[PDB]
Amino acid sequence: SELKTTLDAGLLHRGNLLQTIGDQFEQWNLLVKREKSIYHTLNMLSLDVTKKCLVGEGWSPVFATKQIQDALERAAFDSNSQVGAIFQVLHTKESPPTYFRTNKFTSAFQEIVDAYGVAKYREANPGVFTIVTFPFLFAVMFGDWGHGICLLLGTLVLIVREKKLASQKLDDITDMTFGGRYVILMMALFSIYT
Amino acid sequence: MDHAELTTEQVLKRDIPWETYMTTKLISGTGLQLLRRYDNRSESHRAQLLDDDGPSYVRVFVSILRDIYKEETVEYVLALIDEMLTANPKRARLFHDKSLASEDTYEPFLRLLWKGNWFIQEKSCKILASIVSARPKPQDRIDDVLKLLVEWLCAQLKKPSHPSRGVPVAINCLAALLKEPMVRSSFVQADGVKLLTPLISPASTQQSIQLLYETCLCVWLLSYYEPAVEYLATTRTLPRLIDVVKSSTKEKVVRVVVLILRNLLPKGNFAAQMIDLGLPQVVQSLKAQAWSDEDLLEGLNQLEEGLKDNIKRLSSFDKYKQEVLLGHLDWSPMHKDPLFWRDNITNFEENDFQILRVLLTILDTSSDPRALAVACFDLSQFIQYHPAGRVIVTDLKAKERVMKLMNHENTEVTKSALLCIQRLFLGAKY
Amino acid sequence: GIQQLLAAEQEAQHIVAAARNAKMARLRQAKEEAEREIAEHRAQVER
Amino acid sequence: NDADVSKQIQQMVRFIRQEAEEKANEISVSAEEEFNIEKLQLVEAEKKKIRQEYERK
Amino acid sequence: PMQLVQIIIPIESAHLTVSYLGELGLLQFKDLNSEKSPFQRTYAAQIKKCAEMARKLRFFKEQMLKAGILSDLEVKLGDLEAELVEINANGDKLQRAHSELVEYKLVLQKA
Repeated sequence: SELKTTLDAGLLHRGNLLQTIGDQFEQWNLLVKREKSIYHTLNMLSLDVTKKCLVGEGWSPVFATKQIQDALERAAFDSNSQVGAIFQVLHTKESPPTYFRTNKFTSAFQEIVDAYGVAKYREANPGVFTIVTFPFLFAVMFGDWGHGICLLLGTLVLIVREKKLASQKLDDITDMTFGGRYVILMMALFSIYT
Repeated sequence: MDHAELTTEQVLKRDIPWETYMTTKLISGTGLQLLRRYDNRSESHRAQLLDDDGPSYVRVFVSILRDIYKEETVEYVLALIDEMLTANPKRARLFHDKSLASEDTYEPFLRLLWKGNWFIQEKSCKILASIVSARPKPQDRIDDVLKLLVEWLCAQLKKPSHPSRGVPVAINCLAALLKEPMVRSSFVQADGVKLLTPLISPASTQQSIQLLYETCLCVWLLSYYEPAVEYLATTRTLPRLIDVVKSSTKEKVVRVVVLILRNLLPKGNFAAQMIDLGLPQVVQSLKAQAWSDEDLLEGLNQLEEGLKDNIKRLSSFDKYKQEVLLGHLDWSPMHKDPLFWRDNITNFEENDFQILRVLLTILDTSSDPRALAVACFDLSQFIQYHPAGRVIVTDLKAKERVMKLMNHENTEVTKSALLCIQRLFLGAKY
Repeated sequence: GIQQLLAAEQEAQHIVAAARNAKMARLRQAKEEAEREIAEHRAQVER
Repeated sequence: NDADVSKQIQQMVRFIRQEAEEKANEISVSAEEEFNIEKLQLVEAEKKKIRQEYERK
Repeated sequence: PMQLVQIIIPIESAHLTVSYLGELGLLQFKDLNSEKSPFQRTYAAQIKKCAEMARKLRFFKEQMLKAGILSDLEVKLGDLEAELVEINANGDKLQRAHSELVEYKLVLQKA
C-alpha cells in the first residue's frame, strides 16, 4: 500500500509537470521549425568570412522585393547590429520558377489548374479563363434545376462552417472536398442556371 | 576615442578671454598672454614660427594653474596642453620640457584633482596624467597617487553625468598605467573595479561594448598582477561575466573573457568554477561553437583541457596509497566522508575485494596502535555501502580485531569498534 | 561590391599579421632591454 | 549603387573596425604586457643571485 | 514576375535577419552550399547541433503524448524530459515494489 501510494504521488507529480511541459512544447514546435528553416538556409546558402555575413542570391517577387528587403534590413538594424542587411538586386540568364499570386477564393481553382504544370515568371496563365470556363462547361453535363439547388445547399453549409472547419480535421476525401468549397458553390450555381 | 572627443569638444567650443580675467586680478598678465600664444601655436605651424612649438610657453601655464582657482581658465588651458602633448603636428617641444624636469610632473599632481572633477577629466585626465607619473616615479607631490584614486572614485560616483567619458578616461588611464606593475599597484588601490565588474557581467548592447574592452583589458592587467587578482577573485560578477560570455553574440568578447579566465585557473579555482558555477559545461558549449580564429577557439579548449588537468590533481590517489603502501592510517577529510568509499569499492575488487582483504589483514595486524582506530572507521563505511561486505567483515579478522578493540581501553578506539560491529550486524539479520 | 568588400578584408588581415609580428618583437626586445637594467642594479650594489 | 554601395561600405567599415582595430590592437597590446612581466621575472633571478653575491662579499 | 535578389546579412544579426525573413517570407532559399553535406558545410555543424536538439525535443514531445499531456529552450526541454523520465521510472519501481509486496502478502495469508 505504501509503495502504491508513492507510485500514485509520483505519477500525479509527473502528470502535473507534463501539463506545462506540453504547453511549452507547443511553442517549442514552432521554435524547432524556425531552427530547421534557419539550418536549411545555412546549409544551402554559403557565407563570406571576409564580409562576416551570410550572402547569396535567390528568386523573389519584384513587388515583394520592393518592401520585403527593406523590412528585413530595418529588422536587422533594429536587432542592435552595427549595420542592417543588404537589399541589392541580382541578375542571371536562368529563368527562376514563379507562381502567380493566389486569392482566397481563386486559390482552389488555381491549384486544380496547376496540376498540369507551371509557366515562366509572367507567362500565360490559363487558370484565369478556366476559373469560370470549367463552371461554364461542367454545368451542362448536370443541368437540372432540382438538384443544383441541393448541390448549392450542400456547398453552402461548408462555406458557413468554414470557421470551425478550418480548425477541426475531417476525412481525407472530406478534407479534399472542403478545400474547394468556393469552386463547388460556383459550379453548383452554374448547374442551377443550366 | 569617441568618449574623449565629446569632452574635448565641450571645452574647446566655449571661449575664455584670459586677459580680461588678469586685468580684474585672478592672474597676472604674463599668464593670459602666454595662453593666447598657445592657441596661436597651431596657426604659426603654417607660418613656420618655430617659437609657437616652444616649450617656454609651458612655464607660465604651470604657474597659472597652481595659482588660479578660477575653473574656466585652467580647464581651457589644460585642454590646449593635452591636445599639444599627443599631437606630432604641434606641441612636440612641449613634451620635452615636462619629460626632462620632474618638477612640472609634481606641479601636474597639484593640477590633478583640481577644478571641477568633470571639467579636469574632460580637459586632460589620462592624456597627461600617465606620463607625469612616469616622469616623477613617486607621484606624491604615493599620497598624491592615493588622492588621484579618490578623485577617480568621485568620478565613478558621478557615473551618470559622464559614463561615456569620465569612466572611459579612468579606464584608459588605468590600462596605460597598469602597463607598469607599480602603476598597476596604484590602480589596485583605486576603487571602481567592482563597478567595471558589474558593467562586464551585463551588456546593454553595442553601447556596453564601447567600454567593455577597457574594463576587461584592466582584467587582463589584473591577471598580470596577483594582488589585484586576489581582490578581483573576492569581487562578485566574475562568474556573472562568464554567464554573459555564454550568451555573448560577439566572438571577440567571449575570447577576451576566456583570456582572464584562462589565467586565473588554479586547483582551488578550477574546483570552485567547475562545482558551483558550472564552467566546463558553458566552456564545452563555447568549444562546440567554434568562431573566428581557430587558434582563439583552441585556446578556449586548452583552458578547458587545463581545468581537466586540475581535476586529475583534484582526484588525488594519495589517500589509497597512504592507507596501504605507506602503511600509516590517519584520518583525513575524505576518510570520514562516505562519497570516497563508494567510488573506492570497485577499485578494491581483484580477488574478492583483494585490496580490502589486505586492508582487513592490516586492521587485524598494524604497526601502530593508533592506526587500528582509523582503520575501523574506514572499514565501517565500505560495509554500510556494501551489505555483502558487512557480512564478510564479520567473517574477516577485522571483526576479531574489533572484538579485541571492544575489550580495549581508549574511548575513540572503542567507539569506532562498536560502529564496525553494528555495520556487519545490520546485514546478518534482515 | 565583392571587390570593394575584399579591400576591407585584406586590410584587416594585414593588421592582424602586423599584430602577430609585433608580439614576437616585444618579447625579444625585452630580453636585451632589462639585461642592461640587471647590470645597472649590479652596478648600484657595487657602488 | 545607392543601397548597395551604402551597405557595401557599411559592412566593410564593420569588418575593418571590429576585426582589426578592436581585435588586432588588443592582440599586440595584451601580448606585450605579458612579455613585459615575463622579462621582469627573468631579471629578478639574476638580481637575487647578485644580492646573494654582495652579501657573500 | 519574380527576380533574383542578392544581399548580405551580418553575423551579428544573421539569425535575427533569418527569423524576420521567415516571419513573412518572400524569397526561396538558394542551394549553393548544399554540396558540402551536413558535414560542417557553412553552418551544417551548427545545423547538426540544432537537429540533435530538435530530436531531443521531439522525443520529449512523444513522451508527453504517450503520457496524455496537452500541447536555452532546448536545454530546458531536455531537462524537463529527463525529469519526467526519472519520475516515470520512480513510479514504475514503486508499482513493481507494491506488486511484489502484494504477492508476498497473499502468499503469507494463504500460508
